[PDB]
Amino acid sequence: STGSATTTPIDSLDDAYITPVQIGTPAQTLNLDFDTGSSDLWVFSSETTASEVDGQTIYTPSKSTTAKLLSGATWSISYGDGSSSSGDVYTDTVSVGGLTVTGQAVESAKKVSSSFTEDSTIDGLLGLAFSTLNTVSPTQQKTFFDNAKASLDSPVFTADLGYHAPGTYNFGFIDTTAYTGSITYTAVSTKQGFWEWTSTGYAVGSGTFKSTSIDGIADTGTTLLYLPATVVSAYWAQVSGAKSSSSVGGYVFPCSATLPSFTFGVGSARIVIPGDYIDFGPISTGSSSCFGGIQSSAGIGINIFGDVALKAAFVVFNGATTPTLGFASK
Repeated sequence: STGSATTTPIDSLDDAYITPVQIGTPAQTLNLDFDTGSSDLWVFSSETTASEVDGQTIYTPSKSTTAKLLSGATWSISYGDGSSSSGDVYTDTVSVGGLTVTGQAVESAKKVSSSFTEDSTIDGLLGLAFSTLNTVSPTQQKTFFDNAKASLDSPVFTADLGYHAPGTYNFGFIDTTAYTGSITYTAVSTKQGFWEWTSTGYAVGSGTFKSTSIDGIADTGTTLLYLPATVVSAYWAQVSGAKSSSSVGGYVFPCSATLPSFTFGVGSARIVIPGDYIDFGPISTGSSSCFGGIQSSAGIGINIFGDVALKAAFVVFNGATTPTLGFASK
């Protein structure tokens, strides 16, 4: 089997992407944030504290003839941005772009933090990291990909995120028309439960490539590119007027600037992030100070290849017995 679904930016900055997901019988379609940095599929629901729902589409398990309470199971998660959610668990039928999993754990939110409430466009998350990170207790549950894997034509999914435009998540096949040149594959460590890999270096604009190992995670659920302070300083030093602002919470730059590209290494290959991808617009409405899309990972404890990086590539998440990651230009 295979699946193919379009993923759409939630706003004009590409702050996140949503992908329609069919849950239950008859189908209830929710727009979920596919997140290769976590491993819970959770949804706004009829069980969510009413004051914490503001415009989201909810899953109502009592209206699904295939929903079954997973007795005793609870979940609770906190994300790297400080947001959180928790609740109980159902199993139900879940389909993504034509690919169907029966018995998928669907984590129903009873509580969500303000960040989720305030984002009307995201109805929940669909985790695509390794199932070892799944928070369901006392019986850990598998991700959608893990459940689908054996049935897939090939045990892979691909992320093809658009810049200011829709893109695609494919399951079970590699669309050879979706990228240019060849795909370069690189080793993955699953020890922390992430799609963790080592970039071979970077360049700033037309500058020379610096060969240096950068350990990081491929994370579709993180907006920006978080890299070591040395790397990030080298980038923003090429932008007149750019500075790190403690009050704003990162590097800002004059909105009048033209940003240089940023290149990262995948083995001997190179992925180029155009400068425009690194512009996240005014820090506040009407400001001439703009927020940068490359930020320091210092104090996160891990480097994160988020959407800013991944949207410059066609990315293969290879879930074979020994997982790997592939990157192609597009």
